[PDB]
Amino acid sequence: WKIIETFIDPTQLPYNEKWEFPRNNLQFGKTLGAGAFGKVVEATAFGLGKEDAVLKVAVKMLKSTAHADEKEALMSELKIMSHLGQHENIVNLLGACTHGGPVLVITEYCCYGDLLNFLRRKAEAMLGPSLGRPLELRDLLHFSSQVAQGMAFLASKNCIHRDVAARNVLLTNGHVAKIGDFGLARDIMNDSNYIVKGNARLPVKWMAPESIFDCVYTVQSDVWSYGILLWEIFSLGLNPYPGILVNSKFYKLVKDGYQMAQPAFAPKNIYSIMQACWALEPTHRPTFQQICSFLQEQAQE
Ligand SMILES: COc1cc(C2CN(C(=O)c3cc(COC[C@@H](O)CO)ccn3)C2)ccc1OCc1ccc(C2CC2)cc1
Ligand SMILES: [Mg+2]
Ligand SMILES: [Mg+2]
Repeated sequence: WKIIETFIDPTQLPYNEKWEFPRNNLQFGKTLGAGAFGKVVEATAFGLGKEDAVLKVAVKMLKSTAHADEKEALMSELKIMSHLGQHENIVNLLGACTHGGPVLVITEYCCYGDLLNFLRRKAEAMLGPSLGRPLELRDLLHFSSQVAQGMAFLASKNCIHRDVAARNVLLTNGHVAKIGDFGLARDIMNDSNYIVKGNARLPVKWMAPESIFDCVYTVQSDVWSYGILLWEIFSLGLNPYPGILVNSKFYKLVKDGYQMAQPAFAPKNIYSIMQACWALEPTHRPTFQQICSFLQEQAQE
């Protein structure tokens, strides 16, 4: 992710101690996710926030394999979450522990986990009787609308996400979707969705051609990625470009205008908005506000 002012150096942002929470008032539980150098662990926080709440939270932290560069990355994430401010459809910051030990970033806990796994498990549950309630089209529209609203919020704050994907969306109480980024708490090195391109491990099947070829990241490239996310939703969590190897031919195909076919559960106008997100000319793609407008109408019927 990057925020525009040229981009802002997140290392230079301020940490405001309004967020500080005593680490001794966390009681940790199970690990929710881990990468090479970082992890997210559930905890109970005692006396968190204005209301001195006692609640289940998620805590992002470094593993013993981390060094100073990963400390700095986690601090950058903390500062950017504080800078962007709060929204219903993002993963919100609740606190941090920066004094007296390793940096802990306390966020909302989202009881249904990531959207991709949720859709995959739900599909299996829905096939189970032949082989709570089932998903309906309206649910898929609500998830889509919710992520779009989170993205419109981020875009309104000059934030470019750069890893929009169902795997970075969580579902909380009421199955409300929230966009975030697992970041260091994701094991990208062993994840088939991140491909070696140069020095970096990149989610190439989600990426706009201008991001792949010219390393340009804009809000318009996030819209491309959102189109791919829509395809994930309306396929109930198929892998994009299924069965296709990422090589120079895939790279050329997408630059030449190849698009995935309509997923099984997309109405025609949802497939059309996917296609619109995949316009080769970035300025021809919809904005997140246009997507929100459209999806709010579709979801409220
Ligand atoms: C996904 O992103 C984040 C996640 C987090 C953590 C991970 N959490 C969870 O709540 C959670 C819950 C479950 C439960 O699963 C139970 C099921 O398996 C049972 O069926 C599984 C995995 N994770 C929040 C923090 C910051 C996160 O991102 C912070 C962030 C927010 C905005 C930005 C913008 C782009 C700059 C960057 C980073
Ligand atoms: Mg009180
Ligand atoms: Mg208090």
